[PDB]
Amino acid sequence: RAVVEAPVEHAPIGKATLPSTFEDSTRQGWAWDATSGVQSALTIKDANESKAISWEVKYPEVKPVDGWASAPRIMLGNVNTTRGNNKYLTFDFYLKPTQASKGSLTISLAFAPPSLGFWAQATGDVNIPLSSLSKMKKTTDGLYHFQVKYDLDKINDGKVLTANTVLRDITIVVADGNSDFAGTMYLDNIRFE
Ligand SMILES: OC[C@H]1O[C@@H](O[C@H]2[C@H](O)[C@@H](O)[C@H](O)O[C@@H]2CO)[C@H](O)[C@@H](O)[C@@H]1O
Ligand SMILES: [Ca+2]
Repeated sequence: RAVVEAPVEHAPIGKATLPSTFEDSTRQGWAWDATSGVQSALTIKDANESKAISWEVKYPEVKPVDGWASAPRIMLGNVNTTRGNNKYLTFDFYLKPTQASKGSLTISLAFAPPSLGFWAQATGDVNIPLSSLSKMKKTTDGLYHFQVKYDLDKINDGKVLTANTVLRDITIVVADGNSDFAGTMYLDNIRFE
């Protein structure tokens, strides 16, 4: 299936680049998956004094049965990278809510390794409760700054990412955990470490 809307003015696509820093004012190869429930503009905005890819999302009040249906699902296609000697994949993730009071966001990471059926999903989904935010200190530009980490030795389905396993795509999903989130999201510094 494909989720479609009228042409949207994304920032230039650029070329797949890791670490993804967005400092060339392009998306450095990131784009929505054709199945992403969010297809609005991906632009390069400043977040916490660095350029970051960004989009807007307000999840539906009526929650879909399928937990990824309404989710931003962003992908770095055809990067053909490998983890090397890195234990983690990590990135800066920022929120600028106009509404956030209940439920949570559940952030998942996956890859598409041609040797592993084109899908390998990190086990360690990260949940951000929206009631936690009001007590969290914001950045000077009014964002909530998370550095999210995924242990690449914890993968579903007994699949193993070796140092040399080719990862053709990287996918990040920000799913709605029964939340009332509305606002802006940003990613920066997407890298293995
Ligand atoms: O439908 C949500 C569900 O998706 C699962 O991943 C799928 C993905 O949606 C599809 O694009 C891809 O081709 O295959 C994978 C694996 O079947 C995901 O594993 C679930 O955690 C998620 O709830
Ligand atoms: Ca940056």
